[PDB]
Amino acid sequence: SHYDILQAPVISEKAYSAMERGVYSFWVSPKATKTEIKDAIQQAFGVRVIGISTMNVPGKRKRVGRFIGQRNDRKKAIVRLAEGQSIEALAGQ
Amino acid sequence: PSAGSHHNDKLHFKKGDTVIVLSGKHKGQTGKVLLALPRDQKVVVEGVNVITKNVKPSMTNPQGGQEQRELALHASKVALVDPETGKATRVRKQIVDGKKVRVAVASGKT
Amino acid sequence: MKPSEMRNLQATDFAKEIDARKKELMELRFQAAAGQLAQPHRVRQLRREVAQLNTVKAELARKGEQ
Amino acid sequence: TGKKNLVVNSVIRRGKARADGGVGRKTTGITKRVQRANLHKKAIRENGQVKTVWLSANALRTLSKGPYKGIE
RNA sequence: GUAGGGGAGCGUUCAGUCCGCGGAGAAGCCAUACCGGAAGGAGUGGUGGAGCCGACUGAAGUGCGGAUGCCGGCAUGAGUAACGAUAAAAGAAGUGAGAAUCUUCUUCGCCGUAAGGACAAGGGUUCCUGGGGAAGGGUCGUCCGCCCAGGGAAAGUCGGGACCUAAGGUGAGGCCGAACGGCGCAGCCGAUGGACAGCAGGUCAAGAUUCCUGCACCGAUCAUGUGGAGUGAUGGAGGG
RNA sequence: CGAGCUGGAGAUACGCUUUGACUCGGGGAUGUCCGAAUGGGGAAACCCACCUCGUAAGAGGUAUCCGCAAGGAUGGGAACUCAGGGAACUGAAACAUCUCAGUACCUGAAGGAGAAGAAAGAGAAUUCGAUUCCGUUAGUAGCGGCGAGCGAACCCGGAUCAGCCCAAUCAAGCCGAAGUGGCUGGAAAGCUACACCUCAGAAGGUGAGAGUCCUGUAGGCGAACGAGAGGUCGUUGUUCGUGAAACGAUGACUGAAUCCGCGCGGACCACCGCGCAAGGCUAAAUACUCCCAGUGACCGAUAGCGCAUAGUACCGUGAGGG
Ligand SMILES: [Mg+2]
Ligand SMILES: [Mg+2]
Ligand SMILES: [Mg+2]
Repeated sequence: SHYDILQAPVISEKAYSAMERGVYSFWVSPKATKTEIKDAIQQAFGVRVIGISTMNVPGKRKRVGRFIGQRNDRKKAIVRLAEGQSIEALAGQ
Repeated sequence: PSAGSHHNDKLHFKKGDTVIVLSGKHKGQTGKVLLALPRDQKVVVEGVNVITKNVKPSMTNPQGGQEQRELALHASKVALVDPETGKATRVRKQIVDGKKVRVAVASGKT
Repeated sequence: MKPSEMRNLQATDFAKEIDARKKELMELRFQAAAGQLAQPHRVRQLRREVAQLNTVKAELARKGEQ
Repeated sequence: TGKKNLVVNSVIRRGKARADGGVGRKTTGITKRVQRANLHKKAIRENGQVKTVWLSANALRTLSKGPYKGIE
């Protein structure tokens, strides 16, 4: 479909202060070739994309417990729609 | 760590019945069941009480003192009673809800 | 949800009854991360539904052809 | 390996001394005892159609005469 | 009276049996001027907080100072030698429960084909921000490459892959082999080499030929026009 | 199955539960990527293709070997089974035979078991009559630098017991008897006084020691539907290490008969005697023990498995150790 794949929105501030310029970024799935993803998004928020950019990310933490940690691996993705700025409102957040 | 299995995660009663705390302190005291923890053999009956101090740190304006709460017990209370005294259970059957079975002692209710 | 009022529908509707939940299941999943997910259960439910929304559909795949 | 039956694989080799006396000398003093093996040969034959296969003498012999499932 | 032989016994666990004992208190621990020929036993008190003596018989992983014995704990050396390049440091001011040892300023001194800068490999988050203050840091630490949480990494053209081949690896069909297996043409894998489209700036706390800004280039697919005709291989040659 | 549930986690929030959750039984459906791994590549879990079905998303096929074809094979199994290959230390107070051994190890194949099996047998009675396993015979016969040392079989007892065929009840689960008072205590199931059950006084739990409080137990019930040929050379096996040494076996050369036929009965001959080889399949008693239950003059934390759980931390490039 479309609504699938995306995993969640990238909160952070840069992302947010990146939104004020119509650049929305969220966490897609690790395996999710730059195209599928380009697609999905379009059809979930109704809008095209002039540019895309994505890269993978590891995790490995803990607080304590001789249970070290373990990565958790994500894939932040950053898009850019056509001058027709904004997406829903889940932007002005 | 074994745990409440010696019996058989089977509470010889319901979390609503009334019961007499035979044995231990609060002997004969009675009250309505409230929590029936079968696995652990825990029973919360309005009977026994405690005054605990809530560890409420930065808990939005602490003011934590000492609550009055009920502290659970085991098979130290004999489920249900009708002769006003503890009582086993044995003579069942069914009701207009043959879709069920009752229980009873010398007498026959519950 | 599950009774003969689940299968009751069109195969396509099954999809509709699918591709629409996972559309909620997303906005939810977002909320969470954005903080405000006050329906923790909704998630699990909506999810559980999709399960059924297929198990059934799948039960057909053998009844009416063997 | 051969056509009809495997082959190769063999067994030890002894070498005595004091070898043979008055109807018997004193006896036979063995001085060896080790281990060996024996192989064979082959020439193109064929069944079903063309082939080549390894063919052991005793086979190329028996086959040169009455053929058995296989033809020289 | 040494090696050795013979005799009678003490004690430890487990087992069968007898008499029992115990939350007003078992075992174990601890103290003691009693008892027995010894091994050993008992009484009393203290501790302890649940199992336990005595007797007969049976079975034993049954008795210890030695083995440069084994595991563990703690001593001596002794507050001794050290604190890891002889490139120095000073003051002021600030923070703080506490600072020689943190931060700021101003000076000093050391490197400068480096003790500067950019990669590789290797390591992974060690990066940035805010907290922290056990342990690590040969000393302090309010600080850190340490602990906690959150953030950060953006490429049609840079490297690599969807291209190439070297050694070498593998290898249908082939040659060999007690087994496992050993070799092997084409083909394939295989860089460290070949081939190939971009530059100049800006700038998050933290990224940049990846994002933005300006202008550019490559391939691909379509449309339009021009054109007016061939297009030209897993093969040849040229070349690389 | 009937009040609870919301995994270990010990927490909060949200919630789910008689139009009976949960949990226990028993079948389905889903089951990304790697791994025999098998679309092709590959330094495991990644990277790249193609054909077909198609709304695109998405589906599926794309390995080699046997077979028309269904369909079978590749992999993995703690130990047990057979097979191919097969040590040395060590003994003999040295050592070459011989011993240690055909054990250890490697490899192949297989199953829950295997292997073996229906007689060209063993035996000396003109007996037994497939195979295998336990007892015994016997440490006898015998083998042996006749040294070290190795070591049968028949008979007899017992487990179990068949020969047939070719070619010319256990799991879920439900029901299930019989006590009170007083005393000691922080708490009684202990003491004490009366009482009860007993085809259920096995056991665990309950504020200390439990037939009668709980769970159970003896005993009863108990499901949709789920299980149960000769020879010669070289060698070798059996006690058989060359010896007078048979027979079995096979690499190499050879090469027969067939009833007034063939093999053997430990060189060899006659005589006497037992059996018919060169095709095959076969329960059962036998072995082991990853897994399960029960039990223990077994342990009870330097013991017991390495692990009261961890093959983890930690050490090693690695096998590996731990
Ligand atoms: Mg000592
Ligand atoms: Mg201890
Ligand atoms: Mg363990």
